[PDB]
Amino acid sequence: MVLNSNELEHIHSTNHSVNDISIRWGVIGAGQKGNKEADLFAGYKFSNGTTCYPTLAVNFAESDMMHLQNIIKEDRIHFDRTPSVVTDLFDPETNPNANGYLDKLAQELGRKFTNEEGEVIVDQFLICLGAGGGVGTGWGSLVLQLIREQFFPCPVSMLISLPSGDPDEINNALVLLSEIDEFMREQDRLFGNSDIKPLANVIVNDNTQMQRIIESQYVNWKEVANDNVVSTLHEINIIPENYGSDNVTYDPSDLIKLLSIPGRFLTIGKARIAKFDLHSLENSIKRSLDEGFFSAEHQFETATMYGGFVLRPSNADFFKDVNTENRIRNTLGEYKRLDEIAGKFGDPIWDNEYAVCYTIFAGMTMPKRYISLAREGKELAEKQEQLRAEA
Ligand SMILES: Nc1nc2c(ncn2[C@@H]2O[C@H](COP(=O)(O)OP(=O)(O)O)[C@@H](O)[C@H]2O)c(=O)[nH]1
Ligand SMILES: [Mg+2]
Repeated sequence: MVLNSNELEHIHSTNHSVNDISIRWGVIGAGQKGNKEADLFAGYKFSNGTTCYPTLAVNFAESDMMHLQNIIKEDRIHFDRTPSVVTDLFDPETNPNANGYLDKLAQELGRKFTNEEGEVIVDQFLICLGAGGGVGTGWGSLVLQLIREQFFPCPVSMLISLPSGDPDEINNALVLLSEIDEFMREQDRLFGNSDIKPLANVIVNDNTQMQRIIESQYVNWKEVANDNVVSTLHEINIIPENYGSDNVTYDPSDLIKLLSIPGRFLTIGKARIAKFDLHSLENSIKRSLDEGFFSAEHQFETATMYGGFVLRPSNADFFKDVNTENRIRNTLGEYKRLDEIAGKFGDPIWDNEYAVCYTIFAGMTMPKRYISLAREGKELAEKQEQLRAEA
C-alpha cells in the first residue's frame, strides 16, 4: 500500500473502511514523467487491499519503464525527442503501417479498462505527461486527436508538467499548450454549459514553481513533487466518498460535476492548517493557491466553477463559526467572486488533530505561465539565431 503524504498515512491508519473513491480514474501515463506518476497511482490500494486505479504506462523507450514499481510488465505498453514523431507514427497517411499501432493501443485500452462483458470500469481517463519531452508531449497531441476521433470510451483529463528551462522543451510545451487552448475553444463552441465534455479538464504543474517550493522545505525534487501532486489528487478523490459533515458535506457527485463539466483549466490548493486563527487560515489558503504545487499564475476570474472542503476535527469549534465560513468565502472571493459561479464548499469531519483545506477552481482560461514561459522561449530562439550568425 502506497502512502505518500501525512494525510494519506493518517487516513489509512484510522479508517479501515476506505473502499471507494469519488471518481473512478483510469490512469494512463506517457513518457518518463507520465510513467512515474502513473506508477504512483498504480500503488494506491483500498482498505481491503484492492487496487484503486487501473493503470497503464506507455512509452517508446523501454528504458523509461524497466525500473517501475507498481506496474506489471503486462501493463507496460511499448512500441517497437520530437512530439511530431509520436503523432506521425499514428497517422493512416504520414506513417505507412500506423494501422498496427492504433490497434495495439485500442486493444490494451480495452484490456485494462473494459470488463469481460465489454462494459467500462472507469469514469474518466487521467493521462499524465511531462510536456516538453518527445514521447510525453507527443502523446499530448496524440490524445487530443484521439479525442476528436471519439477513440476514448469516456472523458479525458490531462495532468501536465511544464518544463524548467530547456529552450527546446519550452517550444514543445508551448505548441502543446497552444494546441490544447485550441481544442478547448472548439469544445466550447460545440458543447453547452450543462454538457459532459470529452476533455473534462487539464491540470498543470509548473516545474520551476515546484522546485522552488521543495528547496524551501538525500532528496529527489521530482520524486517529492510527484508525491505531492499525485497524493493531493488521490486525497480529493478519497475524502468526499469517505468523510461526511454535520454542516456541509462535499459529496462525490459535487466533485464529479466539477471535474467533468467546466471542460478547461483546473487548479488545486492544498493548505495545512494547525494554527486555528482567522489570520493564518487566510494565509495558508492564499499560499496554497498562489505558491502551491498546482499554481501557475492561473487566471482565477475566468473560473466558471469552484469546489473544495476543509477537512476538520470532530470538535473543531473554529470551522463552525460564521466568520470562519465568512473569511473563507472572502479569501477565495479575492480570486473569483463566489456568488458569481457554481459550486459548493464543504467542511467534513475527521478523527485528526489538525485540519486540511482543499480548494479547486475549474474551467479557467490558459494560465499566465504560458506568457512568462514564452517570453523566455522567444528570447532564446533569437539567442540561437544570433549564435547561428557567428559561424
Ligand atoms: N514534475 C515532474 N516532472 C518531470 C518528472 N520527470 C521528468 N520531468 C520533466 O518532464 C519533462 C518530460 O520529459 P521526460 O518524461 O523526462 O522524457 P520523455 O517524456 O520520454 O520525452 C522533462 O522536461 C523532465 O524534466 C517528474 O517525475 N515530475
Ligand atoms: Mg524518455
